[PDB]
Amino acid sequence: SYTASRQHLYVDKNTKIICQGFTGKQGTFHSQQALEYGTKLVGGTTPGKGGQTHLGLPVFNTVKEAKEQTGATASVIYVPPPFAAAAINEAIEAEIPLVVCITEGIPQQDMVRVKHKLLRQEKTRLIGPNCPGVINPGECKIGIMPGHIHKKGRIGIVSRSGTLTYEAVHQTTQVGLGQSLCVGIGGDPFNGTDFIDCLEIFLNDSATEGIILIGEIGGNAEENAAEFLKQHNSGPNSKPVVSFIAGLTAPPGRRMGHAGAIIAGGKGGAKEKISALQSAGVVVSMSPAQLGTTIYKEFEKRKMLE
Amino acid sequence: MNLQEYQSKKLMSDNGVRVQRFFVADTANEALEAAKRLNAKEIVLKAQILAGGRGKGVFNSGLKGGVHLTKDPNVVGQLAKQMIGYNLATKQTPKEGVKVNKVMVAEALDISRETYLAILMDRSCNGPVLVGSPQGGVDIEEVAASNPELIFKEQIDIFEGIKDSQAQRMAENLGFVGPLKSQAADQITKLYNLFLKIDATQVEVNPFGETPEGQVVCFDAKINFDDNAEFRQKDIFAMDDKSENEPIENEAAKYDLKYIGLDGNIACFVNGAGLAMATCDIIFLNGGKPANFLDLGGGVKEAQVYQAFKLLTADPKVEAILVNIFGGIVNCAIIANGITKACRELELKVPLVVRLEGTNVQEAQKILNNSGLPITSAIDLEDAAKKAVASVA
Ligand SMILES: CC(C)(COP(=O)(O)OP(=O)(O)OC[C@H]1O[C@@H](n2cnc3c(N)ncnc32)[C@H](O)[C@@H]1OP(=O)(O)O)[C@@H](O)C(=O)NCCC(=O)NCCSC(=O)[C@H](O)[C@@H](O)C(=O)O
Repeated sequence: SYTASRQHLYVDKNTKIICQGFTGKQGTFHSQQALEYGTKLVGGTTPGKGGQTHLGLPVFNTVKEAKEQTGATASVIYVPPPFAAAAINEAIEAEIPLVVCITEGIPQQDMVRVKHKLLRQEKTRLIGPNCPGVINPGECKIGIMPGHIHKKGRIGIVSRSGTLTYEAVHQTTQVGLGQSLCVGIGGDPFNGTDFIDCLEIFLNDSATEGIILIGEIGGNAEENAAEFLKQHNSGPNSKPVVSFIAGLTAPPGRRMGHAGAIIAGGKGGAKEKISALQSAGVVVSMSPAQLGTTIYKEFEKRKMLE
Repeated sequence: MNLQEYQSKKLMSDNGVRVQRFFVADTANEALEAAKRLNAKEIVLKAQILAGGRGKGVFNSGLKGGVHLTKDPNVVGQLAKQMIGYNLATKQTPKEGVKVNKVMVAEALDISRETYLAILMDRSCNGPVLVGSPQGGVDIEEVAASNPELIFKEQIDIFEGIKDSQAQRMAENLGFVGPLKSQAADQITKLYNLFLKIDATQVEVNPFGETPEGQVVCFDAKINFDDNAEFRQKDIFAMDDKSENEPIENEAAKYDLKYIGLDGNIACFVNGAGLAMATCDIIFLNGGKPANFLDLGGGVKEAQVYQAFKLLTADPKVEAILVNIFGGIVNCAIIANGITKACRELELKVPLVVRLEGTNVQEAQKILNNSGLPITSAIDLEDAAKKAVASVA
């Protein structure tokens, strides 16, 4: 099943990346940043520009050709909303192991169709859309996050929001803890990776000693994660989990920036997510400013420091 | 976006959904002529505004009631004369009411039975779902509380499309019998295809019901749309009635900013939706009332910061502003100089608290402090919230 591809989330120092939308404005900017950073970006696609050169790297007409010629194992998508679902499907059909879709604004119906294909295969793992990407600090960064605030360490972070991840990352570097793997699953309602997908990886990763789960209003993914944690993180060798849930002050029936951030028909409020997570053993930080201190204290209680 | 009743009912009718016969009129004489064309036993005249409570509303002509029944077309013309061009006030409008430019003149239909039927994408099953209840005419959230056993669902595969077996099963669980069951199944099918065609996030029919004469009719409905599909729904989004939106929200939309007004006096904005929500929250946690949510989107665009100030300096409820910006690769001194520029040119009159993270923060904070403007810097989000709360009296 599609769950078999969860492992592809754990990018590392061998991950080779192609950029779909490579010659576009944001594809160019973030590829320029990635190359300055030392990332193993090896090429990119723009239909019709195969055989061109860009940032010293080859451009390809198709993901299939790019994959065959470069051995790429991941792709990152900076393709505009009308065509980005097609770009995701192209990567799935080319069996790229990990696809990271940055694009904001893909029609929800388009993503329901993409998910249909995604769920019926297991070669390709999709993160996104409307997400900032994934980083294994010091080994591989795919997406738009600032690498410098990260430090390789002990905390796995999964988040529906990049700005809140940056808070969590800064706070956990300041107190000396660091990050094992950070996954931004993005703000859209229909996407390729949920909290459980990441929790599975974190709970089985020896490098991950604690977890930060960052959520918000909308949907039921946080509640599903709570049930997963009751089943798989409630006995021996459990790991501390800290969470913050955005949207306590959100009014009902309004999309709070993110397409997926809406309290609809009385469902999706923050209070219910906080309570569900608390019942699964999660320490919910009421303030977004206290994620690092909250997880630090949980390490202290378990005698996990110095 | 929102559609007037006549707009959503025409959209449904154009796609094979059965709704009441009606015409739209923008003058009393046109309402008169429309009433005669219906040749109906009973006619309903309805003022077209988005806000609820039209039935108990009052026009500033003095006429009571935005919905009137009559058998006489001449009465339709007379009452329309005291609606069109006047403002209709209801419990859900400002006391000034809403200008009525159009009225619906429709055949009044009796409702023998009421049910609930909605179509949306199921966020747990990845695919459309039909949600229905034989308990129609009420808040579906109330049926789920009182009687969760009266809520029925059919999960649909987006590539297979709706199947007759699914439509018939839902029609039966909604309480339709005999030929009316077959009619309801057909209407469910047409509603499903409509839902996909228009990139709705939800098509909700309440009541979905029957007339004494033996017809299944969508008596009233609410359609919510996917804003992400506007680029392929130009004609529907051109119908968007913005006249009842908060003006600041309409202005923010012109510049691709997502503003949501709240009941408070500490405004804020952030370059990222999650932290934009959490900044509203942390203002509350520290004893304040956030005035708005405002997401600039990820990344740094000085022009969006400028437009954000232009929006907020216009709101008289705003007594303080909290800005949180992560500069990424952009030197924060450039951002800081942009902030002071905006606050000078737009004449900032309220205390501003700024939280910046990125490169060159020390210089940026010095720029803000030497500006001669009511601007203070914060060292983290909690400090920012406490400073913002403490700046209002
Ligand atoms: C960046 C894009 C996709 C494209 O804009 P541009 O690059 O300008 O767009 P172009 O137009 O300059 O460049 C697009 C290029 O693509 C090429 N092409 C088209 N089809 C394909 C195809 N099938 N395969 C490959 N390439 C193709 C096209 O020819 C062109 O190339 P060419 O011109 O022909 O050479 C934007 O649409 C967007 O989506 N922008 C917002 C991104 C965003 O913000 N995402 C959320 C991040 S997360 C976050 O913000 C926080 O987490 C937050 O949520 C929180 O909570 O804090």
